[PDB]
Amino acid sequence: ELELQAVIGFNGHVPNGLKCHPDQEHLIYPLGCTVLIQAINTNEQNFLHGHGNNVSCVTISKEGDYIASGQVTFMGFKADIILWDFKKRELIARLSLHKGKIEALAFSPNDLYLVSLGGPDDGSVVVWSIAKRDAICGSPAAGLNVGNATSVVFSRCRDEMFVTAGNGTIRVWELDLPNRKIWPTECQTGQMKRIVLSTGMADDDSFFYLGTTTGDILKMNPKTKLLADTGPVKDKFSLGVSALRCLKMGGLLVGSGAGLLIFCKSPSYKPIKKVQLQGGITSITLRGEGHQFFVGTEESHIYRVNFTDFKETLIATCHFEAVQDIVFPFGTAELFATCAKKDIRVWHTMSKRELLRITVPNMTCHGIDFMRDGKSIISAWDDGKIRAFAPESGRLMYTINSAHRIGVTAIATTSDCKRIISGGGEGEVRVWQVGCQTQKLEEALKEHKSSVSCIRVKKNNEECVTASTDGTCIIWDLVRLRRNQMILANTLFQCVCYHPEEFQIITSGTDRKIAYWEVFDGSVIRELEGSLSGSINGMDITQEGGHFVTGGHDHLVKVWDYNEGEVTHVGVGHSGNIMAMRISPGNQYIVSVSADGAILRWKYPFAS
Amino acid sequence: IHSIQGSIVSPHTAATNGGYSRKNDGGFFST
Amino acid sequence: MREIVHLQAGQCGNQIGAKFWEVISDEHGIDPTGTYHGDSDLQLERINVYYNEATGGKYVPRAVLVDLEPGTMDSVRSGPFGQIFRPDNFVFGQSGAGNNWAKGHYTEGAELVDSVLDVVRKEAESCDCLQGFQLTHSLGGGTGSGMGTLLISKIREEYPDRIMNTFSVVPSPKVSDTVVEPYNATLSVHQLVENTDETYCIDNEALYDICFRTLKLTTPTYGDLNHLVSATMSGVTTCLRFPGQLNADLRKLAVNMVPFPRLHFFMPGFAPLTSRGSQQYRALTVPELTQQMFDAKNMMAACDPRHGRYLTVAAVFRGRMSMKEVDEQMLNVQNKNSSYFVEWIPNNVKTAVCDIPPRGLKMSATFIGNSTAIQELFKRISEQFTAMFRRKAFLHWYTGEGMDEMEFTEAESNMNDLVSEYQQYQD
Amino acid sequence: MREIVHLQAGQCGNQIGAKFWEVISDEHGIDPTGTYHGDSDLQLERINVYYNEATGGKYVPRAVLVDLEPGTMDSVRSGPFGQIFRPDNFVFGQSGAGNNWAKGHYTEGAELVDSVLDVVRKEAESCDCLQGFQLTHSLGGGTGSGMGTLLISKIREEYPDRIMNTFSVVPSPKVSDTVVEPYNATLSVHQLVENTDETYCIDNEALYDICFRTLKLTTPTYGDLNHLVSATMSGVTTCLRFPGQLNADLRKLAVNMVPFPRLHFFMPGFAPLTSRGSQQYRALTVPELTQQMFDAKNMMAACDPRHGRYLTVAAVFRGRMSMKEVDEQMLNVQNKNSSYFVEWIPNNVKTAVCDIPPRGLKMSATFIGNSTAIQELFKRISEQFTAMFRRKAFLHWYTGEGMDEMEFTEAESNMNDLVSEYQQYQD
Amino acid sequence: MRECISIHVGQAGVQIGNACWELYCLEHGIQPDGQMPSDKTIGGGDDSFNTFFSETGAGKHVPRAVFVDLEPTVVDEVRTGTYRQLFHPEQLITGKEDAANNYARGHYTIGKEIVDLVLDRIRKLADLCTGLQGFLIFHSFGGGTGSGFASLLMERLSVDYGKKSKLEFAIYPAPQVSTAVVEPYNSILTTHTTLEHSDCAFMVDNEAIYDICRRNLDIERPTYTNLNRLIGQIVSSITASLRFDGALNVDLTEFQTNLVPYPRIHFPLATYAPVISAEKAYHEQLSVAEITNACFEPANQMVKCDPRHGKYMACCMLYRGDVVPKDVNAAIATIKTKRTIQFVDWCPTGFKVGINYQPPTVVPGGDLAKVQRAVCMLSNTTAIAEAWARLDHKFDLMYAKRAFVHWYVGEGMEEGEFSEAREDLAALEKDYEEVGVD
Ligand SMILES: Nc1nc2c(ncn2[C@@H]2O[C@H](COP(=O)(O)OP(=O)(O)OP(=O)(O)O)[C@@H](O)[C@H]2O)c(=O)[nH]1
Ligand SMILES: Nc1nc2c(ncn2[C@@H]2O[C@H](COP(=O)(O)OP(=O)(O)OP(=O)(O)O)[C@@H](O)[C@H]2O)c(=O)[nH]1
Ligand SMILES: Nc1nc2c(ncn2[C@@H]2O[C@H](COP(=O)(O)OP(=O)(O)OP(=O)(O)O)[C@@H](O)[C@H]2O)c(=O)[nH]1
Repeated sequence: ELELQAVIGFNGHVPNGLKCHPDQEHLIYPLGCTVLIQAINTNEQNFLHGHGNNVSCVTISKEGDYIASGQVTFMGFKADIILWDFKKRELIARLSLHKGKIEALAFSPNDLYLVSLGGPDDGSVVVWSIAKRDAICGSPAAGLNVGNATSVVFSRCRDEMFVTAGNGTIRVWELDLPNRKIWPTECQTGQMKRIVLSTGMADDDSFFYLGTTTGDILKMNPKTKLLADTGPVKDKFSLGVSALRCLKMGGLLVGSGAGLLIFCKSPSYKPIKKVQLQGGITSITLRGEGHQFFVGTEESHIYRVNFTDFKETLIATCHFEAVQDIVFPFGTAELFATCAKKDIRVWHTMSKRELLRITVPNMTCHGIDFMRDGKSIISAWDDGKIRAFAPESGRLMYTINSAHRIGVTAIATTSDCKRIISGGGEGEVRVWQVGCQTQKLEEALKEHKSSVSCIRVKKNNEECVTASTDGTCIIWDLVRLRRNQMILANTLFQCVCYHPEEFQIITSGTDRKIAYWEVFDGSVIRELEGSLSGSINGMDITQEGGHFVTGGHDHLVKVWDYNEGEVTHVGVGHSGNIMAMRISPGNQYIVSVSADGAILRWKYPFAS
Repeated sequence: IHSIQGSIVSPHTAATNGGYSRKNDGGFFST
Repeated sequence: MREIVHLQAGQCGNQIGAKFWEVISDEHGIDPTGTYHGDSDLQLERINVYYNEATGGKYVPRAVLVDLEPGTMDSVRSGPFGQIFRPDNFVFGQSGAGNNWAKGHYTEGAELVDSVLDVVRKEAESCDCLQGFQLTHSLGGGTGSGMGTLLISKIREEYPDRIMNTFSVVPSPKVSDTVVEPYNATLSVHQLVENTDETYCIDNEALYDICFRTLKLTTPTYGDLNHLVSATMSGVTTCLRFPGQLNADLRKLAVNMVPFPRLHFFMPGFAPLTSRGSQQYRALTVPELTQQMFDAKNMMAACDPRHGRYLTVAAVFRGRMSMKEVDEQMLNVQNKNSSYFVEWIPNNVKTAVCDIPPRGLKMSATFIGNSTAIQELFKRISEQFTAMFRRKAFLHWYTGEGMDEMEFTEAESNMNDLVSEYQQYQD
Repeated sequence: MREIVHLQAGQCGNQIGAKFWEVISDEHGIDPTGTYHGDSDLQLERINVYYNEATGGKYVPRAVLVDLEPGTMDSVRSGPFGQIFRPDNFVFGQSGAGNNWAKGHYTEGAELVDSVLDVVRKEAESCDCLQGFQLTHSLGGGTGSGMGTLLISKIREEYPDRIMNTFSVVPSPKVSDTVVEPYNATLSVHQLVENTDETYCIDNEALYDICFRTLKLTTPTYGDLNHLVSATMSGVTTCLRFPGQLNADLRKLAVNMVPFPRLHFFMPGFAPLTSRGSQQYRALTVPELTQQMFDAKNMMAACDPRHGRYLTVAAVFRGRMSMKEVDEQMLNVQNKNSSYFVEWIPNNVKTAVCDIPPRGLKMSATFIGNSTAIQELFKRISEQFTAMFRRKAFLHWYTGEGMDEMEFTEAESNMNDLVSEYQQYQD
Repeated sequence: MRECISIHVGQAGVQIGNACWELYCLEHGIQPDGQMPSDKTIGGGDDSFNTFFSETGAGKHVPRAVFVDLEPTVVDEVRTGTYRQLFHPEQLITGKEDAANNYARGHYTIGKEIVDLVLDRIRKLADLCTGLQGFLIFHSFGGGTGSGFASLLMERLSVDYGKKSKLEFAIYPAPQVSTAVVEPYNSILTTHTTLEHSDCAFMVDNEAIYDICRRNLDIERPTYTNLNRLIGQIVSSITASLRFDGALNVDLTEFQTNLVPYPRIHFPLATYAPVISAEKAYHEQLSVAEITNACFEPANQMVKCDPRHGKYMACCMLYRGDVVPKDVNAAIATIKTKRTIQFVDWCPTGFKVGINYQPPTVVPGGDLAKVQRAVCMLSNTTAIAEAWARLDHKFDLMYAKRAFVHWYVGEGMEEGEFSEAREDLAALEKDYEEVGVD
């Protein structure tokens, strides 16, 4: 099993996903089909897994001994709830009774029983007994004449009371123990028909509140089951009130989808404390008592705040998109760069610490590469453009404008730092001369007739090969500027790499295979099957032919032996389909990046 | 996103050419 | 620039226009508070088709709602977007409508015409250069009809130069609930055909048919009905505000639609009708989309035109299209049934291509038709009028209101005139 | 391209279709959900003959299943491939015909033909150029016969230029269970002989016989019978969907089979069936393959033509093979029994060659004969019909439905025509 | 010296214009900054651009054409596009109302207050231009707005400047496709209004364009991208005469004269032989014989009027690239010997030829091959008259029942014009037969 050391990412798309353990030392969140526990101080990472699909929802026991988790599956299929032992970091139990998806989990206040909310087509609540490994009961959540419910919350003084809400639906329940039966009660709200985003229960259970889809606040007395009071007389907050949090004494913490983090009261709900942040607020929680606390954005930004001064600290983040490619400075294993939508980010590996960001207005990337001197960085954009940036300032040295017209997908810059070889979506490959001041058209080679995926330039700086979306690969005469030879297959060639002696070339197209082709004459060396589920988006081969790595839709990174041609180490937990491989020079780590935006430095199992 | 004129996606995977269009009833027609 | 200002009347129109504005705001990407989130530059530019910018990044609707009962607009205000509209914008009545056409037509209106005229001319001067206005109400609405009659009548002599779009819904043919609904509908339509140019046709029963067919969530809401009909109306309105290879002008369309001034009523044709599994079970392609469009079940307006023939048709495709597939599909329908069209004039098809797709989907479409399917509807209402006036049922109310019998003569006479004209052409 | 649309009539047809379809899908290597896993380039190419396409690599098929009892089709849905089967195609009735072929033929069908015609014309226009279509049911199937008669009657004048396969299983000569089965059988076949072109004869008793002969597993399922017959139909269809040196056209096969319009009925014959030791006790050689092929014990379709004579024979082989063996083997049989054929036309054989092997085995075949082997069956139906109509038992129901015995009279005259034509042509 | 002005009406014409200026900036390698690179090209406007652009000492090229539009969306879009810096702001004459397909709406309602504006643009181009041999009119018969403004502007320019040339181009009524039935109305309005002043009109059809596209270009789903690519390639081919020099030099005035046997008819057809995909060019070969075969192939005409039903009167062929007059005249002699191609007895000669050394280059984002020998063909034959017969029998029934005429009479006309146009038509056909017959 390929073994991991460093992980980078969080599912910024889970409303109220971030959780804080009662130890006041573990910050926990789902990471796709994996669940992660983080040491607050010593930043040590703890992964658990076995999920049949990406994790959807999660909750912690009041003791912080039990972890309820739930994934999302395909239509007409059951989803999985997994209970986990915290101190053991161990899979206690698995349940699969609802269908479609699961969106709300709830520990009883005394951690006696569990509440699960099934998908809109499922549309049922189910309570489970931890003592005896079975659902207590369940029922279609709402009445037939209402839209779908959204979020559930237990009481704070009884395990037998709880509430859920959603599309104009507001219910409370009574757990009839002797009959093992459910008792519902929908509430009255006058003429206010709204849809809930966030819910919260009073610690003393005097009241409970919700942030609606409209950015209003609802105050509710449960005992009378009567409306108590509403949100802000005026000045609601755009993109609703996505998340919430009560305070032990009183007063509410509110996060809007507009990235507006506030604290306010009630008799006035007037804004007491305000900061605007970067990323619609998806989760808020308190470190123990919440003098310090944390919030998580849709942009997958993580902020730590002490309520005293009400300033923020972005302490963690990642790409929230499909990270089209990554690359490392040449010869070293200390830092790297990562392209994605809206930006590029240079990162420092061993610290996992983002060294630098690039503000990129209105853009998705596709291709990137370093330069050999640690002074220049070259890019490849879907707008048909290129850019060059400085190594330790990240400033725009140059924008090759309309470098292509249907976008730029596959890039390469020569080791001598003079020529750029580029394959595009129209089927062109342009090589251009570079400089610090001017760049002009060497030529616009026109042989391919679809999108291009990957480029590999020979270390002799005399040949080049490329994988594209037509089934054709061309080895090229870099000097004579003509095709050396052609490799057509029953595939759509996506990733390609050479041989160190350059007498073989290894490829994976769309044929879920790995192929070794001989460059001398055009006779196939070997075929093998690469991905047992899907294609291999990224490969990376050892500089000396010991091994290589393949990965992709199969969510398995697979180090294969090269002198044996056999699967040597498989790593899992990648929820996004694993998009790119990058070898740390020094034979130390692989970096596997997946379409979720998960970046994974997997440790080097064999010997370096 | 949509305000782009560079190509038109075939509704199918022309890799397989599921919507087999012939060269005006004379051969291959996708790309 | 060139813009439109909307009229929302009738207790149905109360729900309808609310659904309308919420739909368009969903399209246009603004928070319920009005602080627009920069996502779509082009729609930011062209919001001036409907909305007028206030201070602080909020654009006021150019819509005027009228009614008589406070609780209607009060529930509207309780709705998620009542804050968008102004107390400046809320004209209303001080009494009970009674759901009586003449009660809404003579006494109560006599003193609200002033207010509504002032407000509409207010918005008229506010906007700069106009194509026209659209109205949303019901012909089966006993107050929508009563008020729309007068207001349209006055704006006629005000400005005979613009496009007077009308969107009234038809009560249920199987059950009118209101038994004097034939009285109401006759009274309205007799002069509405004199006044209007463009009119839309909707049947609640047909909506229920559609819901049974494809919705399959068992129990819908008239709000869901509003969702669908507002989808259609918004789609037909999208042309002006959007770029793309289509001549958006509703006049560009109406001139095509109308060879004869007596033609005013038009039926819609919409795009994918989805069910529990059809989402993943469906490859969204223009050919099957055209097939679905031209399908009696997909036609949702009144009843089966299978009984008759098509006079004129206009299709709009929204999303990423090309001229070739739409042209060949028109050829395919032309070849399949040249019979079902009319020898009178060939090639009655009028096509538009809006480039900007809607949200949550890629390919969509709309279609407006002028054919012979309203015939059963109005012959039904005609025999209904005969059967009710023969013994002058429920007459004393309208007599005390001040009406006599003479007007009904030319009312039904105009109806029969339209009857004879339509059949004179289509046969 | 040229395509085929599948039809699923009658409650037997219901199960036999699911079986046939899972056979096709397992041959074609798709997972039950529909997310195929690339192994077979050739079928990857040729899938479009029989499947349509959705987004994300889902191969939506082309068929219509019709019945009246919802439980059967919900059991099918709970079957292993309901997710591959379409609610769009899930058309049905809310009752039963009482297995009353006439009730279906005139009363029940009158209100379901609408929907079935809509669906089939949707399919016909979605596809471009069918070769035609196939039907799967039982002749003894009450709902199957009743619906099939009407649907074929309509679709003939609808599209008179297409292929119309009929796979209809023949009830057991020894026991019929349903005793009105002779009624329904003669009623259906009366119009069937006029309408259809290709008919398959399949018998449960003979399937039981083969079970006792080589299957030998004591306790089979009608599902296993379905497995066998579905294998036969897959074999007859693969030629179209595959490379290999053969003209696959079922029309060409039919015209091979027909000098005369009245030869409608055909006896399929499959290739190796095995016991649990004979996998390793059998050596795969074309000679023993064909020797197994032409066997009275191998004869499973209708009955042994031993007492009759071989009129026409069409044998298809599947898997890699050479021309020499098939040529010499036909010469071998030609000379082994030259007498046993008919002198009217020598060389009544046509052979076909698909190079593509099946999955799970390498060498296989199918064979279809039209010989003098139905005289027994229709003379049986003759005695049953005559004995029934000496006294007209059970006939009051059909009177209440509203028909008359005169229909039975022309039906029996028609089948007497069939008797005389068969006998006079053979001897 | 050698230059011309072009005029472009309607959102019909706007995209095709924008595309063709993209084409020109390509073949000149113009940069979106507005200036050439370190290459020495800038002046007062005397180089390859001297006919096309107007690059003053500021170094900014100003193309010699005008767009008149009534629908602000497209003009604002292009104003927000890539070349707006190249584009002078107000020569993009923009209106605020649309003519609703009505020739007369665009002919009376809005035109008067805008034609003066356009005239000032005309005269301020006229002062700066020197030779200005003629005018290239881009419009459309199915003009929602391309019809009426084009008509009235042509009237004004005919009355003011009758010594020079104006070359007209529209999209024709499809033989069987109709996005409008006001289409015969305004098409015939424009035709008959132009008959007495229009100089020479060359006509195109995008049905046939697509037909050739899916015939050999392999593209099942092209767009106006390719459409405008090819029509702009046609006009570029005709203007290469101005741009470069060649074996012989030909001019629009000679086109008029040698393309008019007799007046009224000035409506020939073009056809471009070497159309092929890049790969098919890659593994096949080009020569004058087969390009001549294709250029006279019946389906290769961009109009579905049958040559073997028609009889030819005028023919003009022009090549770009490297050929020899020996094989050229060999091919033309073979054609003269050929019997299927049928000139009239009246003319022994029916050809005028032109040659340029300059090979049209390739365009980025293009779809064609890498041409080394090209030819464009402008010919006038009798077969076109069926395109007018179809329109007249379409028109007579609908005029006899008076459909949609109420709009026009309400907004201020009568049926006297509609009468006049009918016998104007009848005259044009009867003349066509009277000149086809010997
Ligand atoms: N808003 C709304 N209107 C409905 C609904 N169902 C039916 N309608 C009809 O829509 C019609 C139009 O309303 P109005 O024009 O405001 O009617 P009115 O003149 O005020 O008086 P009434 O029609 O008698 O209620 C009503 O007459 C109703 O019959 C519904 O669910 N919601
Ligand atoms: N599916 C299925 N059909 C069977 C089986 N055994 C016998 N059959 C026969 O298959 C015949 C065909 O069914 P259908 O065509 O659907 O007949 P129907 O019109 O519904 O009327 P019935 O014959 O009464 O069922 C039935 O009449 C049965 O007699 C079996 O095991 N499975
Ligand atoms: N020239 C041109 N024609 C097009 C284009 N796209 C479609 N067409 C066809 O050409 C016609 C355009 O003419 P019109 O619609 O009258 O254009 P207009 O006169 O400027 O006024 P509008 O009605 O606003 O467009 C359409 O009817 C189409 O059939 C295009 O990009 N350019």
